[PDB]
Amino acid sequence: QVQLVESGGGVVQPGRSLRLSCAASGFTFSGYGMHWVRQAPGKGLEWVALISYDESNKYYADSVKGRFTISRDNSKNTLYLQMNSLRAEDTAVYYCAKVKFYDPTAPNDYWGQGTLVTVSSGSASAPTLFPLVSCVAVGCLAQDFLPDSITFSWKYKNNSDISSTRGFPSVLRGGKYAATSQVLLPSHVVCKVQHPNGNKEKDVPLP
Amino acid sequence: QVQLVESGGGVVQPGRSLRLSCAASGFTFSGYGMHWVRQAPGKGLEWVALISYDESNKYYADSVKGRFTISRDNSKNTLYLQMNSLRAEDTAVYYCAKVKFYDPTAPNDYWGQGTLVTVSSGSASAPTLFPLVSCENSTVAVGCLAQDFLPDSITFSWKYKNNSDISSTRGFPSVLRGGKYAATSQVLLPSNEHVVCKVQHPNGNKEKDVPLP
Amino acid sequence: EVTIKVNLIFADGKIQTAEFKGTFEEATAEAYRYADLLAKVNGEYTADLEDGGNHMNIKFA
Amino acid sequence: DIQMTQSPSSLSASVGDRVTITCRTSQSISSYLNWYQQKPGKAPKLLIYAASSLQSGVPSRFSGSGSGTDFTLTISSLQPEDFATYYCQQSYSTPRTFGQGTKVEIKRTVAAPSVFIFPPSDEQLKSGTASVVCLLNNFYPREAKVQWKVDNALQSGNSQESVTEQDSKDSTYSLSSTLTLSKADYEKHKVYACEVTHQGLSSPVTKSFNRGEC
Amino acid sequence: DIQMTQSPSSLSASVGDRVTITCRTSQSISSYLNWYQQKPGKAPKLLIYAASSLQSGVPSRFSGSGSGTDFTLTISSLQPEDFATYYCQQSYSTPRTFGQGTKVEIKRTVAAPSVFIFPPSDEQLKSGTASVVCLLNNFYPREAKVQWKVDNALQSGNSQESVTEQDSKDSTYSLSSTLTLSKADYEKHKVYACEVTHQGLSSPVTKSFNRGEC
Repeated sequence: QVQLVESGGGVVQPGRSLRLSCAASGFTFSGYGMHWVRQAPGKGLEWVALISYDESNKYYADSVKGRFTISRDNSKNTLYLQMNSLRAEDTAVYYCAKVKFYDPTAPNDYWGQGTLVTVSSGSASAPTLFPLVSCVAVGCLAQDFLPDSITFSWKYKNNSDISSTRGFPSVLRGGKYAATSQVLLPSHVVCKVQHPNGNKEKDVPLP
Repeated sequence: QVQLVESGGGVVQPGRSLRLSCAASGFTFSGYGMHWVRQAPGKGLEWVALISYDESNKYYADSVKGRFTISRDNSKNTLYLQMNSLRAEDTAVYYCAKVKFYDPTAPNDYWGQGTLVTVSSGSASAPTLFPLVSCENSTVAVGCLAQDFLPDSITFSWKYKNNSDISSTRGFPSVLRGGKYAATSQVLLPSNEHVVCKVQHPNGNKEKDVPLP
Repeated sequence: EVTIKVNLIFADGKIQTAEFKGTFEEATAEAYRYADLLAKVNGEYTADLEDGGNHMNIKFA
Repeated sequence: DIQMTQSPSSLSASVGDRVTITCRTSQSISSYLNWYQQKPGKAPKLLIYAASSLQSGVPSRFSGSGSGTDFTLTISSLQPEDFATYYCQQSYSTPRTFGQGTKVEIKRTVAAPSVFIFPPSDEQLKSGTASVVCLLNNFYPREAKVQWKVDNALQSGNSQESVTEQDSKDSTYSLSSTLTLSKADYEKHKVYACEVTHQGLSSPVTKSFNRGEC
Repeated sequence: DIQMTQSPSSLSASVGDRVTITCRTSQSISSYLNWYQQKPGKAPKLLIYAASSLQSGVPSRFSGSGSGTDFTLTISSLQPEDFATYYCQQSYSTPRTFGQGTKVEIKRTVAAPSVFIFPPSDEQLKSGTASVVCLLNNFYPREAKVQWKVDNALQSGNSQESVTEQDSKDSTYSLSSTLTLSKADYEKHKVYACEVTHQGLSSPVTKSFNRGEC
């Protein structure tokens, strides 16, 4: 019943700092060495660092070495990662993992779902919706939002679901994010999006 | 002007002996390691033996260790290979190549043209030609079958009656059939009774007339 | 960096698609080392080039 | 820093086939190699460690082999849930390094894209910017190319696109391309065209719309 | 003993193509691997040594890489004069071992063979042996199949094929198969046939004759 809850992510400016948290439950935290692994939008996995059970040891990937410091508090069963001199290349999802057993070679048997660390010159903000109509397929454009954590959902005028929901990943432009969702219908509807910095809905007309 | 010229090859009786020679020129033969490398007809390259500049070191491939001996007379800038207890497996074009450097790991920067060795119990003989007219139930296609010759080193040429060279031949690799070699050659022509087939061979050149409609 | 498109053309009808990334020659080489593993149970193979060399077909027999 | 070369980058197979993902290390690592499987927007899961020992709850169709510098992950027979991305990792010495990963996709048959073009909404045209969207629906394989033309003018460095993940039903892909520009440049042209290319197309498909014509 | 393994055995490429061939070893040879080029009837030619050093008078498009157990040879752009066989060689220790080779041939459009059959000549008959010849002229690829049938009876173990190297003018191939029998045996049958299967042919082609009727 192992669980690891990473928290502490959010939009941050280049140069500033952030501390990440990861709660552990379902095992004797104190006895196992923890790790940090991250993953940038659309990229592979990258080892961040690790710390043994008594903090006796720590190690880091040359990418964050010097800039990152890992720590733990067995008393309150939680893992910590301090991030200084944040860069854009730090924009990624951060995961914490335990080691299966008592050894340096141990594999990372259980991972959490991570926290999103977004490093940007802009302030976190909600999206501004715009309609997509022809000159049958209608669409919705989510403009300038940050961080990249948006969700689309459609509804008819008789407020209930719109089945043909199709969604494409976000594109990064000008420090901000933009995304579109398409709804296909057989030969107005209401577009709706969710974002940690404010939810919003729009009305897309039918030709 | 680095040049290696092998020689001494020919048709020889299985179980007997043969000595090859490689006359070097164009570099200081005295200081380099020399290699013998063979190639069995149709197959890849096979390393045979090597000898150090001062003759202190000799090395052979397992397949020849015990029967093949390698030596050199720096005085004559000539590489040698004494072949004893010849095996049919030993049939091939024999090459000599020097090493690029004074170091045992250097590649072989120069190879000779090769000397053909034919270990066969048969005797060196010329070929017998046979016409090949196409039959059956684009344009015409005649041919020429040459066979029972040894060693395998023949050349195909085709001329008209007005002795005008015909260049539309192909070039088929010889084949081993009955202790000897056989081979075909064909020509394709558009729209005089016959053309002439001609073959070149070390033991006698032969000619032949091939019919057309 | 480049991507090498490879059609893994098995004898028994199936065609598997693979992509190798890296320097042209590092990917191409990795491509062959791969086909060399498959041949260990797929049989010797042969290759032909398409798309100037960025695409290669590896047919097994 | 022990170099990890995981290959292939991506592989397309069909339910039932045998899949082989290899991982090569720069220097020996004995047997300390681990395999992880990850799915869209999800935390990875440990599959095999010690090069061959399986993690509890993992189907025997997953095996491991290898020692030293070469390893192999083998899926005896590909199952629907097996479609994902796989990563190798050595844990012999710090720093721990991961492979670049192998994406195992569901091979289906060729399928041409349905294209649509959208004029920038007027409500947006007041905000200064004007993005022209062109969507390409359910196509396969993934390789597709969109080329924008303003008054027959090829466009560069002003278009962005996004590709969806393989659809759960028809194992096809979709693509959204946006030609972002300004009412400063937008209002100074008439013909806005979207040119699509795909293995399913014999010649490039086009969708356009002359401004102020709808 | 060091076993050399080149890849691929043969490759079909077009002029101006980017070619990279392989060569691996059982044990480490450090950097002492060498490459040679060989054309029909000519001796081998050194191209690269120590894994990446160009011999003098060797175009710059040729390149080398590798160390230990894996190596590569690269040709930035295939030139008409680069079609041949390339052998990798180990010089790290005796026995000095070579690789099987990699034959690089000219890729081109598929061409079907035009078949022909030849009955044995008269004087060849008088000498007791009868040899039938079948000829597939100018085809591509090289993969081809000849089925010999004497009175509709499939033959086996009594025929020998023979193929030219690609042609300098049209990059095609030509093959010749010779069924061999005794006059005694040749005169106990009537219909001599030759069935040719090729990619360029929609359906296997058969060419035959009737003993004596030529």
